[PDB]
Amino acid sequence: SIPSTPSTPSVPEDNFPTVANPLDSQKGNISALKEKLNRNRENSTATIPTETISYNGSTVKIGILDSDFTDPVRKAQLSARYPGIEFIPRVNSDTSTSSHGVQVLEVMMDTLEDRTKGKAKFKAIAASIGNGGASETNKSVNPNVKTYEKVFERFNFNQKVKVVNQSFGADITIEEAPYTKNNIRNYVWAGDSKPFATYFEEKVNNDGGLFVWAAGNRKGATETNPGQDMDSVGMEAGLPYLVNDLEKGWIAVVGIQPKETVRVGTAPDGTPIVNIKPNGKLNIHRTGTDRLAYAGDNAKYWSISADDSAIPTAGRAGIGSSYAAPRVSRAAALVAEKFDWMTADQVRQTLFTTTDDTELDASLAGNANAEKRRRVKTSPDYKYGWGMLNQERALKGPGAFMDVTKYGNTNIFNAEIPAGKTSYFENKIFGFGGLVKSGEGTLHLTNDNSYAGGSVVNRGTLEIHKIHSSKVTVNQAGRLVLHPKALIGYNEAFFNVITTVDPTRITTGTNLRNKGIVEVNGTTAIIGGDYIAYKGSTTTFNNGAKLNVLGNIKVEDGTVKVL
Repeated sequence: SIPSTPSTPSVPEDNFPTVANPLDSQKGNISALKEKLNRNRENSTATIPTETISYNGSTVKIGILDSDFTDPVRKAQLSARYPGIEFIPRVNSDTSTSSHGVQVLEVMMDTLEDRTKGKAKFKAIAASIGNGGASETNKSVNPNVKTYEKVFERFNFNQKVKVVNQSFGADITIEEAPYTKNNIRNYVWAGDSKPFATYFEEKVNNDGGLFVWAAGNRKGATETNPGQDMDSVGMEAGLPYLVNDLEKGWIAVVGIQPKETVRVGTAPDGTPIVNIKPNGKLNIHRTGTDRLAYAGDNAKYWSISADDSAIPTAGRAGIGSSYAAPRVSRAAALVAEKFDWMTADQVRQTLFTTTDDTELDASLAGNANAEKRRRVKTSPDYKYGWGMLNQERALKGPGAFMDVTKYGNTNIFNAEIPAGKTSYFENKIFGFGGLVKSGEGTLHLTNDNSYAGGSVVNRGTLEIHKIHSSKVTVNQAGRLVLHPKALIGYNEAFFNVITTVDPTRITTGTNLRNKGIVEVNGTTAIIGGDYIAYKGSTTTFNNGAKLNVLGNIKVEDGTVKVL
């Protein structure tokens, strides 16, 4: 072990010789030059690629622990409805007749109203922990590590992120739970020898476990009493508060309404019947004693909202955070499948940074407004967490590079993509943070991005198709491909997404540093700053390609091959 000296502040690039810039004659009017370059860029006919293929879950498994999946009739129905479903035999003598588990599973599988099939094709690992006996209205559960161990055995070792749904939890908020950070790891569920907190730490830290929990409904509700407001997540949903290293593999799920409803009856079962409120708001909590749990001011960092409705049968539908959690579990499993190189934490960030905003005017409904509904905020809130889940947007990859956590720092997104894999990030990505591309595979940024922390290409390929607001650095083993509409250096605030291109906002100090490979296509790509090529670097122009550098072109020495 030998100490290192810190590097003296110097910027050697200040001494790099410059290369003649063809645009130099036009630089007397920088505004006009920006305008012309941008016009040419916008009129380019280059196409923007998209990933069109989806496996729809078919290549992965997903866990669920709920009331009961052991009834032989039910099993046969579920086996037919969801090909490849696996059932875990009970680990103890508990029994349950509650259909809560099945109702949660239906949502998780994206089941059609007619119950013929699910749109999601992942293989559920369905475990039974209900203990309410012969009473079917009794939803009580008895979780244990023994069951979890059996669930995790069914996951393929090669499945990097392993999503598990938990639509159950304590009738107590995390902050009110009678435990401390010093004693939380002393508690064992009945029958276990391993404390649950310790178990969950192992799963999250070593096994890519991603645990999705219903945030909670009401406090102290009974069959006849709607109980009180629950103003923070339940104990298990909020466990990272007491065990910080769980956060990276934890999501609490607040139940909300896609569209504001009004109560219009109760089925013989006790099940609600509601109507769409005329001109109702979008993505909003319920009113009065119908209102479900808030995330609260701590857990909001690992919280997200989703639709709180079960799959309707004959116009009646159960309501609860129990039905919101499985939607998040499903979206997480699908995102993990598509971006199978992501860590569990990167999947959480993907979901959190692609949500829709909450309590929106009814006029924002409809497909034409899908992007207008996007939440663009750099922090979560105590009611909704990171906002309303959007599975479709999540599947196009992260929507912000920034810290999304209470206890960590996810400012830098470390995209490690292996050889033979290509991924497309197709959303507009905002945020204070930035991107580090590693592994031998390829990442495309296909949209107008406003994140401020820059991109570093350490290995494999990064491809830029449109605006990249902040600086870009290609290191020695990295490769950057610039497409005709690429623009590096654009003055957008880190907390906004780009919604109009204004040429006046093209910068003159945002630099592209190349110590590896830069490949240029078209004649219209722009660097709003300097192009700096270092010893050992390659600059390749495909078929007469040109790069428009608004700053200076610099080379480390005469050995560098650029133009």
